[PDB]
Amino acid sequence: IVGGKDCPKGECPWQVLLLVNGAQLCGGTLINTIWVVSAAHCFDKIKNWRNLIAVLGEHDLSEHDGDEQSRRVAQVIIPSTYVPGTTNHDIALLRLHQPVVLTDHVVPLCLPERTFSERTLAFVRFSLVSGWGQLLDRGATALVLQVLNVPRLMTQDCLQQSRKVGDSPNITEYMFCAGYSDGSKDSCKGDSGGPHATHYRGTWYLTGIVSWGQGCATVGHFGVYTRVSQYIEWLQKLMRSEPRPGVLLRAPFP
Amino acid sequence: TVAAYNLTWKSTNFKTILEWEPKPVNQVYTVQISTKSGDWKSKCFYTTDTECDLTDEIVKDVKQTYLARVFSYPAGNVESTGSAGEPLYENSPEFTPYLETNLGQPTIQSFEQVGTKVNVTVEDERTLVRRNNTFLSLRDVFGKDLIYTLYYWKTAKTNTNEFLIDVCFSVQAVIPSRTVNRKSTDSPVEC
Amino acid sequence: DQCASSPCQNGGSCKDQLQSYICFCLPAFEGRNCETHKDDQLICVNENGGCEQYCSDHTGTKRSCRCHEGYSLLADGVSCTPTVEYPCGKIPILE
Ligand SMILES: *C[C@@](*)(O)[C@H](CCCNC(N)=[NH2+])NC(=O)[C@H](Cc1ccccc1)NC(=O)[C@H](N)Cc1ccccc1
Ligand SMILES: [Ca+2]
Repeated sequence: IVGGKDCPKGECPWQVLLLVNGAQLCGGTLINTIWVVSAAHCFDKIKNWRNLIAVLGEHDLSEHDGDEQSRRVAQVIIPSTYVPGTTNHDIALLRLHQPVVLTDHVVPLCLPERTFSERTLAFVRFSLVSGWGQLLDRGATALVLQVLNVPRLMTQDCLQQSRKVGDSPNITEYMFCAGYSDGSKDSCKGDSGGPHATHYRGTWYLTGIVSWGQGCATVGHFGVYTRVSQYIEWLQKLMRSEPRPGVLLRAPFP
Repeated sequence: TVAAYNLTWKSTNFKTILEWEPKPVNQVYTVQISTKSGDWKSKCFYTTDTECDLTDEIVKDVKQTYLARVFSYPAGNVESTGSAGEPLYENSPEFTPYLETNLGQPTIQSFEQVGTKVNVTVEDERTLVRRNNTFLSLRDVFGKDLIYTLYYWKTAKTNTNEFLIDVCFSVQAVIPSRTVNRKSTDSPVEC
Repeated sequence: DQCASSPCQNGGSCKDQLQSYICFCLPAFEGRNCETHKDDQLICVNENGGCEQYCSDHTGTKRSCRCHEGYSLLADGVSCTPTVEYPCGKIPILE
């Protein structure tokens, strides 16, 4: 997270850090006690599926305090239309082996109804992106959880204000841009999977998920995020049906 | 489906209408307005008009810069797409009411005399800017920003709604600190 | 008098300009000619139909507000209130 602040402890309660073989992978958002949304790309290169942990209530990587709860991740589900190393459909649903306990420092983010996401929340200006990922494009990853407020753009604008490049991918309908084209503020690598959360009347809801960009806070470029609302019905089906038996599951999309 | 073009602001005295083209062939339009950091707020829902009054939105803060955009829908969708989600729209220019609103043609409301020195008193016009439901005067909104030019039969100036001159008139609302629409149109002529 | 035809409706009044006029509307109307009833566009695309959370447009009949799991609809029929302990999307240290 480039050009943000430390999230004051407990004010980003739905942030997950995902670790593997001990080391930082990604972030996630907690949608209820066993369900965490991330990005699918976070899982392209995974070896030890066994040691895929999910930490909630965390804040200072550097020091163990009260409030961290870790949990094995029993299943990663990625949409069936997601192709490794491509930008489209960058979303995952993680089932934990055991509920986390809701506490002041672990609280879920609402997954809104689609037509609330689409007609209302998509036109609230700012929304917070957070993580423990790189603090400058090629720089050091954070230790105290980073938060950043960004503005959302409609794809038409994101296409008008962006310096073109021979193969920066399409902004598809499962994507959306937000941030700044002036180089100051963006989300970076290892923020992937983390929340873009939108504040409306007094409750936070999940509108987008950290995904991809050209570098971080590159000039003439915006952050790209998975439009979570194109996925709401699919996630919810998955949260409602009977556990299937894999670590990696490629569930159908739409 | 076709997108709005020539999005123009027709603003006089803070009464502010965004017009555009084309007249709709089996599409409807909705307009949105934000300030630069604010959320978008919809207006003129699924109209077949090519205007939209945005006064009530822009007078909520005359000094802010507003952007508006005009979406385009086939009659009886909203939706979409896609190229990539999202309904077709096009953007207005930015618009800062306080600086750019056309000053309405004034009306000289008094013309009584003190002999050789004559008093012409410009009327403190009301604007569309409400406060407790009730409209604010042209002098309320601008203050020591608005001054007057006088004509007679030759030229004279004042800040206030008062001149005193020396032996038929127009005035002019003028705001000099304005990059654009600096001078109003000439009042109607009194004798 | 561009105003000669009294083009300002719903009780609002006209002020002439040169080659135009201006309607001052009473609080509940907008539009160039005061044609638009502010109280008349209670639809979900309009400011979440005034709903605190979820909104539903019903054909022929007033819209309804609804809420997320762990919230229930209040008396005013617009607001929700958590019916759980840790309701999604609120920050306990901030409450
Ligand atoms: C998973 C993440 O942690 C990280 C988030 C970075 C977001 N950047 C900005 N500016 N908001 N994302 C990545 O590391 C992705 C991973 C990836 C996804 C799909 C295909 C390949 C890799 N990498 C990128 O974002 C690359 N810059 C992708 C790219 C951008 C422009 C041209 C070509 C590729
Ligand atoms: Ca810690």
